[PDB]
Parts: sequence; C-alpha cells; structure tokens
Amino acid sequence: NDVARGIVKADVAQSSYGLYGQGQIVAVADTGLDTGRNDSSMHEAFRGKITALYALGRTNNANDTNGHGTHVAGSVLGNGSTNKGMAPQANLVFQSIMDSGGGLGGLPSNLQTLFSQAYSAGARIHTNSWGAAVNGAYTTDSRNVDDYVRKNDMTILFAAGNEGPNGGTISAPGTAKNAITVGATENLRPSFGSYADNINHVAQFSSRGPTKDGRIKPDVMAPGTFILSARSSLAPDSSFWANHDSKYAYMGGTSMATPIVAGNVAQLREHFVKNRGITPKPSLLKAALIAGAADIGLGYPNGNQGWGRVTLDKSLNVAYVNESSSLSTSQKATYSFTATAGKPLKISLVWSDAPASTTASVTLVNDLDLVITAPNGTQYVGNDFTSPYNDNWDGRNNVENVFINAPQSGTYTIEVQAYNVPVGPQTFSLAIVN
Ligand SMILES: [Ca+2]
Ligand SMILES: [Ca+2]
Ligand SMILES: [Ca+2]
Repeated sequence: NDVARGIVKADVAQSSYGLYGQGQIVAVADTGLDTGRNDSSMHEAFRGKITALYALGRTNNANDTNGHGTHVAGSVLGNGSTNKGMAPQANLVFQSIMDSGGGLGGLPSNLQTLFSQAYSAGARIHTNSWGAAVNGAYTTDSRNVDDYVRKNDMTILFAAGNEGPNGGTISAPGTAKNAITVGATENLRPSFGSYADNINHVAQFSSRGPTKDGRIKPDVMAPGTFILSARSSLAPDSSFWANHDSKYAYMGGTSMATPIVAGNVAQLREHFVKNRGITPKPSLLKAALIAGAADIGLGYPNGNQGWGRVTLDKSLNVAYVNESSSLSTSQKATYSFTATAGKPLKISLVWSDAPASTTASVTLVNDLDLVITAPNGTQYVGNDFTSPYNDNWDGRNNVENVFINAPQSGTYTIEVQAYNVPVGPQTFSLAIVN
C-alpha cells in the first residue's frame, strides 16, 4: 500500500489536497474481515470505522480465516499505524460472502440484492475482488451489474481476473459495461523480484482484454503485486506471498489492484463533493479516472493495460460533464475547451449503458460517438489511435477517448454524437485533462 500510494498519486491527493476519503463509505464484498466482530477485537486497520459488517456466506460468521477479504479492505481504507489503505478516513461496509466450503456462496442469485444492501447502509462505492473465468462473456451477473449502475448512484468495481497473459481472459462480472474493471500492474518493491520491479509492467497473471464482443477491458490498472496490507489475525502464512509482521503481510493479484482503485475513487468522490460542489455520477468518476490514467508504454487501444494506470492527481481537477444532458438518436451535445500546448490533452467519454442480453453477440446497446475538432480543423474520432484519426469509428465500447500528446493552444470543439440509441435517451459524462 505505501508504495502503491505513491505510484497512483494518492500521496499527492492526501498531502496536497487533504483527501483521505472522510465522509465516503465504501462497500467491500469479500471473504471476511479479521475476527468478524465490529468491536474492540477488530484489526486496528478497521476498528472503529465499520458502518456495517454482514455475514452472508456463513450465517452469523463474517470472520476471515482466508485472509483475502481483510487484505483487500485494508488496501481500500485501512487506517492502522502502518500500511494504510488509499482512503484511510473512509468508513467500511463489509459483506462476507465466503461459504464454509471456501467458495463464494454468500453471493445472492441476483447481485442487485448485494448492491442494494450496501446502498441502504450508505455505501456509494462497491468493490469486488472476485469473479468467474468466462473468457470475456457477459453473464447474468454482468447484466445485473449494468442494470444496477444505470438506475442507482453506485460506483461498482471488479477485478479483471488472474488468467493472463493470454488475451480475452477477462472474468465476469468484470465484463460488465458499467463497472470499473481493474487489471494489475507491478508494485515497485524490486527486492522481491521480477513481479515487483517495473511500475509500467502489466503483472504476468493479470487477465487481458478484449472481452468476448471485442470491448476494451480492463478499464484501468493499479499496482497489484507484493502489496503490503492488513493481515487477518486468523489467516495462515500460506495465504500470503510473504510475511511482514503480525498485523500486515503481502498478497498479489488483480484482487489487490482493485481495492487500490476503490480507495482512489473514494478520494476522488470526496473531492467532487467537498471541493467541487457536486455528487459525481459513477460515469464521471469512471471518466475522470480514465482520462487521468497513464499509458504504461504499450499504447492504445490495448487489452493488456486498458486505458492505463490510475494517476489520481490528474483525475482530481478534470473539466467535466456530469450526466447533465441525455441524447436520442441523431442528436448531439457540443462543448468547447480551451487547451494549452504545454501539456497533453485527454478527453474521455463514458456512459452507463442500458444492460445487454446475455445472449447478445454485441453488448453495447446505446452507441454514442466522441468527435473532436482542433483549433486548426483537425478532427479526431473516439478511440481512433491510427492516423488519420477520423476514419475508424467505435461501435463496441461505452468508453471513447481522444488523446492528443502535443495539443494546439486554443479552443477545441467537443461533440458527443448519438449514433444509435434504441433505449433512450442516453446520458453520459466527459472528463478533460490538460
Ligand atoms: Ca517485472
Ligand atoms: Ca461509439
Ligand atoms: Ca484511423
């Protein structure tokens, strides 16, 4: 956590912006949380900051004999004396879904019930380091995720899966269009070896896009190898990559990368709410993270890294549109942005799409297109990274990007065009870094 904090610039968000996630509530659905009691017996990283602790997988027992869920929550918001999570003043809703058999039987049949329970407890961010290795398929779970986000103010995050490095290995519900799906890059702890020596390396095991219908997943990356975080007092050494002390230890996976981003979302959401006067929609939080993310060096578009590694301080200050307009087929929204040639210009369009059928060969329902015009007339189409940048249109993703490394100082025109919106109208968010 301490090293990941610096990589994703949560350190700047905390030190220069005051953002520790105070006021925000993150829900974590995972194995269990240390002793499983919300009292003084609880691990120092969470004691006193738990909104609710629910036992779903094993009635009357939310403890963590595995260690996975405790480490994960610790990365989101742990507030121990050491190895803090990214949003150490956020409060925790924890839903224990591990069953007696070691599986995830506490999940309800309808995932919407899971998210609703968390919502009623006050959580507005819901993070899930779990999934099924269905090679990019959009399942019932994926559908329910999408349905829920379109209808409710919940930002939902899912791990990409650990089946890399082959392409098309994204887990469900990580295949959901409306979730923030997170892959793992390496932490920088090179004394531990090749799995933690280059922050611009995708971790070998991180699942890789595209999804089954060709979409870019994961959406973003964060350090996920040799992550030092809260160690459940009931978990054995075998659960860890390495020991540290009796209260913290190392783990590695997309399960570790996802909560780092979840805590960053809590920091980001706090910023909008406290400092920017608005409650940002899940689609804006997602757009802001994408626009601020760093190309780890593979270029775009790319299912190994998605849109890149979270860089939180750039996301904080984006120029935005927060679902303030909705569009029907053939309509368009127009904005203008004065750019500065000194630094790159990144514009990202995200929408919380209507949920797909599990039998559709194409999951996108409503298709919006991003069209950018530079001061001198040059036009760019969302996700077209090959020159000429206006001849390849995107009909698959509900994230579209125009990224210009050496922008012209001057006013850029931004169009959001409704190409085909059968379940309309469709709103959207925009985030602009420059
Ligand atoms: Ca490496
Ligand atoms: Ca499009
Ligand atoms: Ca092109």
